[PDB]
Amino acid sequence: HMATLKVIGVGGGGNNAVNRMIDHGMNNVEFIAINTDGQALNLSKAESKIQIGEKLTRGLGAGANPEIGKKAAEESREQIEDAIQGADMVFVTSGMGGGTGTGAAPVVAKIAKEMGALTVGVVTRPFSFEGRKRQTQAAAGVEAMKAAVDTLIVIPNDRLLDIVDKSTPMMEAFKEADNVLRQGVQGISDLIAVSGEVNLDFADVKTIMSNQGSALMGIGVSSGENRAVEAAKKAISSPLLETSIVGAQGVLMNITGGESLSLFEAQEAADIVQDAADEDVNMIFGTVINPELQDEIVVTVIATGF
Ligand SMILES: C[C@@H](Oc1ccc(F)c(C(N)=O)c1F)c1nc(-c2ccc(C(F)(F)F)cc2)c(Br)o1
Ligand SMILES: Nc1nc2c(ncn2[C@@H]2O[C@H](COP(=O)(O)OP(=O)(O)O)[C@@H](O)[C@H]2O)c(=O)[nH]1
Ligand SMILES: [Ca+2]
Repeated sequence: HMATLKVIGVGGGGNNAVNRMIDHGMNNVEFIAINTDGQALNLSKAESKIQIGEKLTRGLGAGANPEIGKKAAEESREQIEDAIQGADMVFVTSGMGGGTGTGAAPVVAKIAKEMGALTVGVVTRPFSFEGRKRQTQAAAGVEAMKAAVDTLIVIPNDRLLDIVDKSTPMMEAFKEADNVLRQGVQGISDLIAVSGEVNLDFADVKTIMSNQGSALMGIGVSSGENRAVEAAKKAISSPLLETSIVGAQGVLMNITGGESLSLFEAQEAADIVQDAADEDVNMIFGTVINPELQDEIVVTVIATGF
């Protein structure tokens, strides 16, 4: 078994995220670009492009109307089905609060779910500076997404205002939000490709992520003294995500280190994650020894079930 991964951008923000992943290059991942706006879609370098709702919008965007996004996706349901064929895991990325993403992303997610793919949404909420209407439309989108996916990761754009200085370019801030999806997809790619000393596979991912709701995901990297505790604390901190680890009922956790990775430090790291989660957490723990590493360790966590 080698899980087929597809990453689907829906609407402007979603396609912005996909374009940055295409720019980096991600081997053994299929990228799909979905939009109402034909002009925007023509500029995408995704190898699979679906212009949705041409009869409805005449090739324009949805004008921030989620009903138009929804009806566009429904018009083009068969083309979406065709593009998703063969997927074992689908990431649907979209900015909530507009028209295309808000309306179409839940339709796309439900199609993926009903084809049997493990369906993960990674979505943003609008900045408060965009106003109450955008925020209310986005909230309805988030709820529709939660109903349609297996697991949802939500990034409030306001959290970007906590990690910038007064001069940080807008595009640099956007790259930070993008990195959540990109590093997530990279983690799954590594999990499916590499054989761990304590091995985790795609069935473990499904146990933790299938038919859940909101999730915390994070990665922590440290070296030197107290590296295990530091990396584990960083992994569970995830300042861009609205979901916290507190009370998590399911956890998939991996530790990657060099030959020096000690049993004592593995316990330290796992205890940090455990102490935060629910008393009866279903925790699946993995370990990889990468001999090319020296003093670095990397802790990766996804936490579900709240
Ligand atoms: C770092 C990677 O895990 C591994 C990589 C490489 C491996 F060899 C092994 C292993 N122990 O077999 C392993 F668990 C990983 N990826 C993830 C992960 C990544 C992304 C998500 C998602 F889908 F975005 F939410 C969920 C989980 C986790 Br927890 O751990
Ligand atoms: N973080 C981030 N948020 C974005 C980006 N583009 C758009 N957004 C957010 O996504 C929301 C919807 O915009 P957009 O996706 O362009 O609308 P749609 O094409 O109608 O789905 C906006 O209100 C913003 O909050 C982006 O590149 N990065
Ligand atoms: Ca593995």
